Amino acid sequence: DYKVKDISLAEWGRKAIELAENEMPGLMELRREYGPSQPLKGAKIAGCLHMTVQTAVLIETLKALGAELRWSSCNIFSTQDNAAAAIAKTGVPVFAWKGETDEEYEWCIAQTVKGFSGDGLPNMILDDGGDLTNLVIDRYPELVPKIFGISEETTTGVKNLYKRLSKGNLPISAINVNDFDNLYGCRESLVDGIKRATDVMIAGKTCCVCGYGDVGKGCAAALRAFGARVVVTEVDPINALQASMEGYQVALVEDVMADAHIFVTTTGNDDIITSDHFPHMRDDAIVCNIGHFDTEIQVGWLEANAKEHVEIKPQVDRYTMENGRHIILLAKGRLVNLGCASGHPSFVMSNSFTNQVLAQIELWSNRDNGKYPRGDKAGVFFLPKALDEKVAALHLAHVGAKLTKLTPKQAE
Amino acid sequence: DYKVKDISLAEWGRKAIELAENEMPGLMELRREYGPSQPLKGAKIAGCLHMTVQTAVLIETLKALGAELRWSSCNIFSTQDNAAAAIAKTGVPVFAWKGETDEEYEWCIAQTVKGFSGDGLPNMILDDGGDLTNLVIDRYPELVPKIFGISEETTTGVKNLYKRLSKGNLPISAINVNDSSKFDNLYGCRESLVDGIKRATDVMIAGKTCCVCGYGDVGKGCAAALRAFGARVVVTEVDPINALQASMEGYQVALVEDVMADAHIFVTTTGNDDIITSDHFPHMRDDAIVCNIGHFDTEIQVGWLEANAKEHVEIKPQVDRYTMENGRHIILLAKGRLVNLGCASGHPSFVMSNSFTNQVLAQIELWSNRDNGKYPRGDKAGVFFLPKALDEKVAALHLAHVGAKLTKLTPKQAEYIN
Amino acid sequence: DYKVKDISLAEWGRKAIELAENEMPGLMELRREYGPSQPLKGAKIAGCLHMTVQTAVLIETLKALGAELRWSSCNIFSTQDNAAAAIAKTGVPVFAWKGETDEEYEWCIAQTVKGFSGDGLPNMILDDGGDLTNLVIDRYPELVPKIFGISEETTTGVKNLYKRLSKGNLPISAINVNDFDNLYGCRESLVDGIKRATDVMIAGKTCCVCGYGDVGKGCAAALRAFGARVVVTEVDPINALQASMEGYQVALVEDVMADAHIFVTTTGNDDIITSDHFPHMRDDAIVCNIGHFDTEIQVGWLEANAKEHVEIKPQVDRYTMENGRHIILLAKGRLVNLGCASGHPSFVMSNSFTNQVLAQIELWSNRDNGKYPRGDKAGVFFLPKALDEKVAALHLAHVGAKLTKLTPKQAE
Amino acid sequence: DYKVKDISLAEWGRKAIELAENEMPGLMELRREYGPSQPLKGAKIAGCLHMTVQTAVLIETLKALGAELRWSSCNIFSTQDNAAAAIAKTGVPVFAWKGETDEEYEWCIAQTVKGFSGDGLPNMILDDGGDLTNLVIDRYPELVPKIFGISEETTTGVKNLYKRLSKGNLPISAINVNDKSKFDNLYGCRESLVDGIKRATDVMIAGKTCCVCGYGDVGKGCAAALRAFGARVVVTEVDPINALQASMEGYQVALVEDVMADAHIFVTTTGNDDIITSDHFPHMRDDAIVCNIGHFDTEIQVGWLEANAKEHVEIKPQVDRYTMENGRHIILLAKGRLVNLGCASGHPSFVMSNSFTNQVLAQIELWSNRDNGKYPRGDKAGVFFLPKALDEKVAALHLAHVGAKLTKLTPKQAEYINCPVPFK
Ligand SMILES: NC(=O)c1ccc[n+]([C@@H]2O[C@H](COP(=O)([O-])OP(=O)(O)OC[C@H]3O[C@@H](n4cnc5c(N)ncnc54)[C@H](O)[C@@H]3O)[C@@H](O)[C@H]2O)c1
Ligand SMILES: NC(=O)c1ccc[n+]([C@@H]2O[C@H](COP(=O)([O-])OP(=O)(O)OC[C@H]3O[C@@H](n4cnc5c(N)ncnc54)[C@H](O)[C@@H]3O)[C@@H](O)[C@H]2O)c1
Ligand SMILES: NC(=O)c1ccc[n+]([C@@H]2O[C@H](COP(=O)([O-])OP(=O)(O)OC[C@H]3O[C@@H](n4cnc5c(N)ncnc54)[C@H](O)[C@@H]3O)[C@@H](O)[C@H]2O)c1
Ligand SMILES: NC(=O)c1ccc[n+]([C@@H]2O[C@H](COP(=O)([O-])OP(=O)(O)OC[C@H]3O[C@@H](n4cnc5c(N)ncnc54)[C@H](O)[C@@H]3O)[C@@H](O)[C@H]2O)c1
Ligand SMILES: Nc1ncnc2c1ncn2[C@@H]1O[C@H](CO)[C@@H](O)[C@H]1O
Ligand SMILES: Nc1ncnc2c1ncn2[C@@H]1O[C@H](CO)[C@@H](O)[C@H]1O
Ligand SMILES: Nc1ncnc2c1ncn2[C@@H]1O[C@H](CO)[C@@H](O)[C@H]1O
Ligand SMILES: Nc1ncnc2c1ncn2[C@@H]1O[C@H](CO)[C@@H](O)[C@H]1O
Repeated sequence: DYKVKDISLAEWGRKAIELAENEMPGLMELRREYGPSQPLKGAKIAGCLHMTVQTAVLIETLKALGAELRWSSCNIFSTQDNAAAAIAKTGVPVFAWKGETDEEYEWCIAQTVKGFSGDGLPNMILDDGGDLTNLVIDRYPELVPKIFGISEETTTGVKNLYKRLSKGNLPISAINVNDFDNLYGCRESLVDGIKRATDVMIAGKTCCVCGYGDVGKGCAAALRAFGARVVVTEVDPINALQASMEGYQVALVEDVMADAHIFVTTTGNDDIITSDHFPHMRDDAIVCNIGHFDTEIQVGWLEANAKEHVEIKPQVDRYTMENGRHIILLAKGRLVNLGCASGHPSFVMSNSFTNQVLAQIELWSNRDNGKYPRGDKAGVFFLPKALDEKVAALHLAHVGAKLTKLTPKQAE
Repeated sequence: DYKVKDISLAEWGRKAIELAENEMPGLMELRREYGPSQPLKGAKIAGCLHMTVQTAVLIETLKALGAELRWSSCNIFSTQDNAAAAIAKTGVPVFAWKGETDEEYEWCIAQTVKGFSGDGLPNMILDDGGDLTNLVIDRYPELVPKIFGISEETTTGVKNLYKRLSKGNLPISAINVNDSSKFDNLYGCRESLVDGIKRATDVMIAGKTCCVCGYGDVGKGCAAALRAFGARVVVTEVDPINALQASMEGYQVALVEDVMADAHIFVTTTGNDDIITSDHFPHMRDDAIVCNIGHFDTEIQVGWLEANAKEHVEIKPQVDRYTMENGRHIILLAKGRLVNLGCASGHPSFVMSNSFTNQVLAQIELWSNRDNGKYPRGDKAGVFFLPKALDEKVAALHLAHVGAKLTKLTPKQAEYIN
Repeated sequence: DYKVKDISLAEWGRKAIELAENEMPGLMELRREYGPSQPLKGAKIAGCLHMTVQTAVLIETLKALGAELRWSSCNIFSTQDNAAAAIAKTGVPVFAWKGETDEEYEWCIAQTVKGFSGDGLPNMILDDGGDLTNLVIDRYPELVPKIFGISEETTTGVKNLYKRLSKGNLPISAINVNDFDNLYGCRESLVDGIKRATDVMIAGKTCCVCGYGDVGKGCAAALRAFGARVVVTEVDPINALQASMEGYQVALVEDVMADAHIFVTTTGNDDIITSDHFPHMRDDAIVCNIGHFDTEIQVGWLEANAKEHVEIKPQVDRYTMENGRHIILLAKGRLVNLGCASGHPSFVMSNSFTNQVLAQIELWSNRDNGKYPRGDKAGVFFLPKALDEKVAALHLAHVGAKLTKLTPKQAE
Repeated sequence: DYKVKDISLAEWGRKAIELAENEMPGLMELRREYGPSQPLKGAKIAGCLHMTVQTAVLIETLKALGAELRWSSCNIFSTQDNAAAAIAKTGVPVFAWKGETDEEYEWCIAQTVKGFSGDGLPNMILDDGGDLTNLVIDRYPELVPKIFGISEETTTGVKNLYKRLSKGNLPISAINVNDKSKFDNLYGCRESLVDGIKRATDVMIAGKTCCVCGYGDVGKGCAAALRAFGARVVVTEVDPINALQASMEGYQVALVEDVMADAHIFVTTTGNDDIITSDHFPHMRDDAIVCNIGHFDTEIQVGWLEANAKEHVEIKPQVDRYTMENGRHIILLAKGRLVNLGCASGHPSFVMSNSFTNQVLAQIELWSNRDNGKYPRGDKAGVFFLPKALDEKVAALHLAHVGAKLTKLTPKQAEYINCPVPFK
């Protein structure tokens, strides 16, 4: 009752998972604190989130708290096969491998919304990006009354929730967990992706980072840390001013398309790098995306219009254009940190995932309350604000950070 | 109808103000856009904010939109005398000079609460730190019902608004301009902290160990500034979120006791009392530098220090050297008053343009909604943020200066971003 | 007449090499400029230097100029098997694979000092770290008078040359090529190696960087950029003062050994991380070396005293001590950038490799006029200072750097 | 026997000097170690070096070691009047004030070249820029045979010596102290560049575009300073090596004319003339700030700016605003003279301690070897560096102040580096 690339990678995955646990004290602490009470006993969680070593620790936290889970990846190139095998070996139903086709992707999510114990139906959703949420609401309406809550990981997913809400298409309440982890995360995993794919030198290069939210900020800091000159693009005046204040030129993509060695899309929006840009790119320009959906880059156009295509090695594709110059595309435009490397490290993921677990507890344990209503009163909510202090404190010992104590006088 | 140190500094103040104007396109654009409609005609603003070159651009912006003003500074050591004189010369009543006594300070704020046209009473408050807000509510109860609104500049001022509200002591509605700090507080301090320390002491930053107390936007800027020059910064915090942030930024997070013997420089940024104490001074290395950049000097136990030192020498104004029983020295900046304004010129005018543009839009907002119950007087009185569309407006006004070019969304892109 | 791991990796290695050529304008310009004149015709170069994609470009540059070459790697873990294969395929004798044993390592170097055309002997040495130099001098006395020069890449190798000279044991003249590129290289490749090995988060960590020469400076800057707190150790007061001026605490290994998450040795010296340190290290502390020799870390002691060992994957080993805690060792203490990632990237390797080619021309072409004496008068020399300018100039267009012209009046 | 602005600034001067002392352990330790033996007893030193608080500590170190000194500043706008006053009040002949005229500047130097005990003549030169060196050689040839050595502080002065030498015009031997430069220049400018700009103008660095011309140690420090505060720096260079370094550090390398219309701030650091010219001023954006941190003001064509501006306003001393014919303004700092010293206090004490400690060791070295020909007078004269091992000695003196703990090599480790228990 699983489908993965190679069950024999399980032993390697288990060792890697053991290393991540030691980097994920938030998750390990929730097991110690909540294990005895089993606050997720009864929960049947359909999960759609990149099947990584980090996610494996999230799954075993939810399981240790009593949940039953069925799992798939939310991207065709993000699964870490050793992690998926490590989880599959333990008997958790998981349907994930690195390098899925579109139809295999859709097949995998569908395996997670049936096959549980009892009537075989999920009662909880854990998503990021919003593919499992959209699949259930739009293609399993009979499931909709069965689901007590959604927890959502990422900006793109959160925007999908409000999109649905505004026009009466959200029948299940959600907890927004996405709302600087993604700044610090991309600060280390963007260049990891790029280097594993190309080994290219960052120092001395001109780079074009499109967008300057938390993800752009982190990407821009990462490249600049290594001696790249970063040019930023933005549609928002607030973020553009912040980029200038941080020492970056803010320009149009067209202003730099002929000089940039590297292009990185962070917008969460479509058609950022287009047919109007590719013909003008310098020889062997590197093109990649770190936004949730690959459509930030017109990959379709690029493949259809190149005179020649060579695969350097998986997720590194080199295209020869009519003009004779080359373009290097990473992970076919899919999120480059997970596509070409390992995504965000454990320590930062511990923050986000500790909230994921808390969001699942909060929705499950209030399923009959009208606190998170189903149907027409359904909304999008935040975790109670005291939990942000809870999560943060759980990570201080690991870094040796020692907190000062207010005196009675100071508190008041 | 004013009191400043020296009216002859007016011409120099005027030239500095003209340079500031060129660095404050937000304020200069408000004059262009709103001059015609005189939206503040009838407003009588009592202002209590550091009387600097930057504040003069603010005053003359409010004046150009039709307001009547009386002004004081919100700190005894923050006034720039040339800017105060330039304003006095124009006929705006201003009561401010660098180096006021506590009594002169209180006198100055009292001058802003009378002497207008008509009944002579203010109808609006623009405040920084809350001294004038407290003065009106606590000492002028007859005046309270004539004040249509407060705009507050700073974090501690905002903290004071909520504390008041929670005790049933806030009868006037306020707009929170500090949180409308992402900019003012971080970018501002990142440049003005070391400027203050340098003008005061000429000390090298590289090689030093610095203790930065607190890690909000103010502490983040300060720490970034000392770090950039090659200092090793140790951060202290009571809040786990902020402490994790500091550690993610490469800083050791520790107690003041952990570094008190090693730190060349101590900077308090908490907005709280008793950060650097009697428990700390006796253990500091020779010529350790102590300063504060939070709103009130009581972050440092200045009183205890002055009382317990064996000798005191004034190196130059706002730079004081204390010899302890140790035989060792401590250098104190601006008697613990905000060091950037006390020893240098505070935040540069570019970033002040952001906070002051907001300040003006807030006075406009509160003033024009006079008869609305949108900003209730009496029992329903609250703290409000500026309407959110204005944050984009303000940012946009500062982009041309920096040569920042915005991308235009296509119709399809615009549809699917809203 | 070669020995590599897998010849079928050649096609992949060739694509990698083609991408590197584009990032190495120095070497490609030498081919264009010196191709016609064949300045190395007759030279028979025994080469001992990390068999990487970058080195493959160097090998082909030397061959394009007329050299005959036989190659080995100067480290058991640094070879990139795709690069070794692509070179082997062309018919250049190379004896290198990732994961050599010591006997295999020695055998590989033996293969490069015999088997050329004519009498089968080399007449030129290209070295990285001194091993090939030491082999010829100490174990091949008959060969010594046949070698017309040595060029040496690295600090450790340069110190070995001056040591030999001072004892009268240098019978062959050398060009010191080592003498910032190591700073820029390590700043990008130290973290690349740590991350490919462990996927650990850098932000929030305490790191102990031993040594503050160009390598240490780059390592510290890398770790600091990702938000680590770096403590530096030094024996030289000049380097120690620089580290303080750059914002780093300078302390002893024993001052931080209990708290450091990562240890990085950069000294070029032995016994930096010892039996006096391992037992006090926190759980899952990461220990790695980026200096030329592994003996900076007491790996033999660690392995002999660990109560448990687990290979997480090749070149990542976790040791359980008697105290119950774990130590993570990267590449068995061998240079971590090369052993766990790909080493310095192409662009920066182009600087020193352009100089290697030039040193080799210089030595070879002046082999008879006594400019570089053999025997008693042998010395260590530098390239003429005007070549430093020429090499740098070849790399400016790639980064879009526009040089200002002095006016005639400014020149004087 | 002195000429300063205002002897009543002596009290302030002295307090500041005492604080500087605490920041200058190199000089303070040399006082302690060489005091008893009086190595400079007999030395008569003509000094020409910015008359700052830092220099005062240097002066008093030299006197504490037995020297007679006569001092002038090496720049018109760099004297700190409180420091000069404190020095004069001790009875050391000093001729220096902030804001000297050219004529007064030369007069000041002339006063240092006579008036000692005995025949009233100097036998040593401590220089910064080469002005005093050039006066003695070109204008006092009867004095050349009397001078036992020159110690030179700065890059420009060192260029001046090599230039002289190559034309047979160096008859006194010099110690190159500048090559110090790894420290003084980079770390010093990194803090003092922006200090000068801000004291002058209070301008925000964040968000600005800056043109930094040259990328030697000074340009590197100036670029790092501006970038730290969030400015975007464009670097200009004539040397491919430096240009590649700037590029590997994340800076665009371009021509002045590529960024002259966009730049808010211009900083010249080349040590060369005619960097910012009549070709640039007319295209500058409104209130562009132009300054120089290189030794001579002629990097910027100030003569031209002043003669061609339609309006001039002195904002305050050393801050001058010019209205061009196009109606736009240009803000010039310290009339193009070194901005860190001209508009602020120069490099801070701690870093000057390294440079000045070398200065003292250079004077001891030249003086104590005067009758043995190690440093030849006459046609055999040349430029030398300090003994190699003094570098480590100087650096080690400054480690305690910053709390840096040195690792001690074991005997086995010293064998391997092949060094004593000098290192590099
Ligand atoms: N790969 C990862 O590990 C990772 C991590 C977090 C988030 N994400 C995804 O990355 C994306 C960005 O996340 P975020 O939190 O920064 O979102 P964000 O919305 O805060 O940032 C996007 C920014 O892009 C700007 N933008 C939109 N269209 C643009 C265009 N036409 N040109 C230039 N700028 C444009 C917007 O103004 C906005 O400031 C989202 O899709 C999110 O789901 C990925
Ligand atoms: N000088 C200026 O130009 C300037 C500019 C902006 C704000 N301010 C003032 O600076 C102060 C701080 O502003 P902010 O926006 O950063 O406020 P903030 O509330 O966001 O930051 C203060 C931080 O200090 C911490 N803290 C509180 N007590 C502490 C203690 N005893 N020890 C260690 N940490 C402690 C809190 O956790 C908090 O993170 C306020 O007084 C504000 O008005 C001054
Ligand atoms: N892995 C790579 O890609 C790479 C690149 C260049 C150089 N290297 C090698 O790295 C090593 C360092 O190179 P470098 O150029 O920085 O040389 P370096 O000699 O300039 O730096 C070594 C530093 O370590 C210090 N040191 C020596 N022993 C010490 C000890 N016991 N404790 C603390 N500090 C000590 C020295 O004082 C010196 O400052 C050499 O072995 C060199 O060949 C490796
Ligand atoms: N103000 C101070 O405290 C201070 C401190 C140290 C040195 N200095 C002075 O600063 C100047 C520079 O010192 P440095 O040590 O950096 O010298 P340097 O010679 O090492 O650097 C100057 C750089 O400028 C470049 N350059 C020359 N002409 C150029 C031009 N036309 N356009 C662009 N680049 C050009 C050169 O290639 C060189 O790299 C000297 O005059 C020195 O004496 C001042
Ligand atoms: N290593 C990882 N494992 C699982 N999810 C990750 C990892 N790195 C990033 N992500 C998540 O992917 C989401 C975008 O799809 C981001 O919000 C981010 O949290
Ligand atoms: N130059 C300045 N002029 C006026 N107000 C300033 C200046 N610099 C800082 N401030 C304000 O002082 C407040 C703290 O009292 C901060 O909110 C900050 O905005
Ligand atoms: N990718 C690489 N290919 C070949 N040599 C490298 C590479 N990266 C680093 N090196 C060299 O290894 C030497 C240390 O033995 C360093 O001086 C460095 O130049
Ligand atoms: N505070 C200072 N006192 C004296 N000289 C200084 C000071 N700051 C910089 N300088 C020197 O000015 C010389 C250039 O004229 C530089 O070599 C620099 O060392």
